[PDB]
Amino acid sequence: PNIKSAIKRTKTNNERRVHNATIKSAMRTAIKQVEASVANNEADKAKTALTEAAKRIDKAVKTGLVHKNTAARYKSRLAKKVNGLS
Amino acid sequence: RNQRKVYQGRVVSDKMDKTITVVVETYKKHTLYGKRVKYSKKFKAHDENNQAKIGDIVKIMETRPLSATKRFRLVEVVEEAV
Amino acid sequence: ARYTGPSWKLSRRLGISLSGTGKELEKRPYAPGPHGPGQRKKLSEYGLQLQEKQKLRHMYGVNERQFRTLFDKAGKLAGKHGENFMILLDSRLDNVVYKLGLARTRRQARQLVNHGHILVDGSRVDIPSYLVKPGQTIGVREKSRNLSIIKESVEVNNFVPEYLTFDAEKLEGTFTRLPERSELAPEINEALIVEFYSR
Amino acid sequence: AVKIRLKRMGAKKSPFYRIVVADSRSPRDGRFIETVGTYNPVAKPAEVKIDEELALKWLQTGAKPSDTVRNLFSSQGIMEKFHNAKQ
Amino acid sequence: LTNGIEVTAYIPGIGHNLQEHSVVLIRGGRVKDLPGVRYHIVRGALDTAGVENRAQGRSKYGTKKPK
RNA sequence: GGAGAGUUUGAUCCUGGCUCAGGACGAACGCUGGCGGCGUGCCUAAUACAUGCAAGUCGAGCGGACAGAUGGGAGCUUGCUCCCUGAUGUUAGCGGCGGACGGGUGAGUAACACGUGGGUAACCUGCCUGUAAGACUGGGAUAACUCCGGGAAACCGGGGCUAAUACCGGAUGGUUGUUUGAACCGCAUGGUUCAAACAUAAAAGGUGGCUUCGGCUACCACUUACAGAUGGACCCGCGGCGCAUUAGCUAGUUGGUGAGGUAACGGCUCACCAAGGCGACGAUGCGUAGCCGACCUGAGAGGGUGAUCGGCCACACUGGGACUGAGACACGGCCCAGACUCCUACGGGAGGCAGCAGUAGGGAAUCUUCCGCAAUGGACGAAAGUCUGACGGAGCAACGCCGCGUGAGUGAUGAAGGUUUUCGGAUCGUAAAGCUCUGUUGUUAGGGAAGAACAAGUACCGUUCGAAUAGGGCGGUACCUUGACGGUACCUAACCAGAAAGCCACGGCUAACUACGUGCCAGCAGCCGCGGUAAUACGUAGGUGGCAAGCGUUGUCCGGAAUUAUUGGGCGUAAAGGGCUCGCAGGCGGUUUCUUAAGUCUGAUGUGAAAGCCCCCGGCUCAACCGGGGAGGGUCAUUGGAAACUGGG
Repeated sequence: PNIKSAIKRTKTNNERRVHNATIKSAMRTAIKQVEASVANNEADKAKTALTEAAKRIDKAVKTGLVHKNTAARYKSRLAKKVNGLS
Repeated sequence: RNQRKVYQGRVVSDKMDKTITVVVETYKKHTLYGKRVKYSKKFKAHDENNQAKIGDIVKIMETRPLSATKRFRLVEVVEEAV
Repeated sequence: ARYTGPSWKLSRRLGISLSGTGKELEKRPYAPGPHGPGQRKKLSEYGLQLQEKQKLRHMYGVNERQFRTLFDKAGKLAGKHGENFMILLDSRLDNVVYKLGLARTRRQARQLVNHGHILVDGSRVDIPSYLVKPGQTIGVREKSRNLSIIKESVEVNNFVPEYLTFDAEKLEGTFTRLPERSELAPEINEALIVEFYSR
Repeated sequence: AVKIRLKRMGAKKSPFYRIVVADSRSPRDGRFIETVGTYNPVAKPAEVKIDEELALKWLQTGAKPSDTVRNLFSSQGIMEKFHNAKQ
Repeated sequence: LTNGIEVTAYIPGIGHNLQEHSVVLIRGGRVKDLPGVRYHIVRGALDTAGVENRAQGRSKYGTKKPK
């Protein structure tokens, strides 16, 4: 980069990328757990996992990494699949 | 409550599930010579129950995209084919 | 640019007095150059239209571009095209000062105006093409109220047209109304001028 | 943000200004939202025309005048009506 | 020409100084009576000298005003 | 609101082309050249680029360094010296915002890219206003700074330490998700309001003032919801290029089921089903092109153009990709690949002018490696202020438009001299000379704007917070500060007609004729055509004519051209009827009545940005130019009406 600000922006950009990946990965991990607990039919784990999935999803939104509409969609999808168990 | 574009037209195809090809016909003036010419516009419409069959005069309303080409929904079948 | 060449030959070539007095057509009332005396040739329709155009243009001393642009401006005014055109030409400041009699000739007038000896409503205007409007008062600047050349013209001058008014004591004239063409040079056949430009 | 600012018109050495409402991002002499008046600083005194109704409408929506426009509105008494309306 | 086209150009005026490899400027304008001659060489541009001793319509033959 | 002319012939009338008179230009070239105002200036190689600049800002978010030093000790040479941490100051680094705007170019693109009219109940929106509710309790890191290694350096790795409005748990939350009730209303999916349970999800401090020193308070910042505004995204009707010597194209292609993905509908992607979709009302392919407001032309219909200015789109050495973010798949950001270039100590690094100047190259051809942030507009800041090749100015170019000069009056004796001459004379000619006069301009002096609005800072007034008589916010009011242009414009005075006219043409079209030289030679030519010993057509000279700081030539566009004829042409012999029939599609269609309302006509409403063209006013001494107010503009959309004609029954 040529401009001093651009050099700092490159460093800042990569650091934020790393942090966001951790946050987004954790959120996806939580979604996967809920989807696993529905395939093998375990309401309690699925129901508690869903709280954890809701936690992770909304955490990403607070920061701004995931859009409100995207979070709502994920939550709706997961919540309905969990009702299917019962 | 703004209204969508309505088109009274004639079904031309019904071979697809839930999809009819309506056609709208009109006389448009020719830009230079002024002769009225037949203009025909095809439209893909959505009809869930497959009411309209090939030949019917159907009224369709505009909608959000429902597929690659479908932008209208069947409202009524004004006149069924004999 | 502005024609600084001999004057009379223009009158002789055109077969009208450009000064209006006559004196250019006394001895040799025929075109300049060695073919003037003998030849008595007739002009085509194009020649007549062009000759009439040059009559008006050279009388008032205006270049062709400015002349033609002014003709188009008259076009938009209501009434007779040719008549309006000639009213505008008379409204030129160098012409108006000349008609008021502050200068013996239009060339002298234009130099007075160009050099900044004239006032229009108390404000200096050193542009011969200025289009004097009805009501404005043409005056001489205080610095030039006592110029020999202008004194001469003011005495010798007789007959200031009726559409103008003048005061030799104050050396300030007024443009009270429009000429209307009855007052203006009758030698000119404005009909030919309108035709000339429709070509 | 929406600004009330001066659009430069006229020619070299003879500036003339329109007071236009415009998105800050828009080029000075380009896209604008609405014209509100004119400002001729070279004349003596400076001629200022403002449409009060329109000026107030935008001030109440939250468009901030530029420094010079703010000065204009003050001298024309537009800022007074704006403050008093909010109270 | 610079565009690779080959053209025949007429040299106006009395006498000229063009040989092979002379760089010349051409302009439009046919020579009515020379089949296939559709362009004129501009006198007084690039290598083409003005016309010697020309005194009227000099501008058309690239001859500077004498004193 | 519309003009024609020459040219086929021995002559004529037709047909028919060719040529000319007009307007325009980002023009170039030749000759020539005084000035001012206002515009314009790489149209070709989206070719390659040396060098400088074009995006920073915030210390009132944060730590650490470095100065500065009110005073203390200090060791002694009265010559200086530390050692704190004064205030105060500077900023390499972290952090926030900006960098997605402004600026450039028109390569790609025949497409919902653009224009126009709608739609989104399929959408997003930082900063800016308004409303309401908050801002509780804890924690671990890391850059800077130090030490190690590599490297000539640039720069590149590792160990250790430290802070935040950086980052992360938990508490309370009106969003969001699931479930369940109601009320009302749409255009199918549905939309709006209320209620309940359950589950998740916030936040930050800084500056100043006052304090009983607990804290309170103002401002800035922070969090959430709802509006508003702004900006963006998507879909649709219609419109706008050439080629049929391009006729078939398509296979996620066209629909459906489900899932995934998106801010969001959607084959947007996938898996599985069916075989559908587009096309002679021109698909597909090829070629060409950014589109438009507008600009040029024309009586108009049209034709051409898409430079400058404004809107939208696309692009950033070539190709792809994603990250950060409210916003990019990012001109002066990152990653990979390719082409190319540069530095080097050969270890390793570095770059992208279609930003402003400028260089090379290409070309007939287009500018200064300029001044300033004073004005206007942006970014950051509480503010001062910093940054701004946007922009405001100046520079170069007669490139264009407008304006003004290069003198004025008198002046015959019609001087000299040039040209011509039937030798008388004519002509350049009132033109010189002479006499008088002027100073635009030039040269030299003196004076000299406007463009400037401000802000901050205090000092008062009103009002709003607050415990405040503190201190802020908001509005009003004094006072102060600031000009690149530029000592430019403009004004005044003095001297001098002195420095400042060229270009083309003169046979006819077409305004303007003679002499000499030449002798089908040299040459001329837009067309008819000139020139072969009397050339008004060649060359020169004199005179004349048309323009004039310009004038001609060439090139390009429109007109004339009714010469693609819708307006507005033709096909017996001038170019033009298919060799003839049958016939699909298509085009067109007899009479009466009823009905419908697609075409058709009509009322109202909405819309067609600014600039531009037109009309009317006003400011530059006039004009160009600038400004204000209107008018005008559509096979446009929503919603009524009429029914003669066309269409449907």
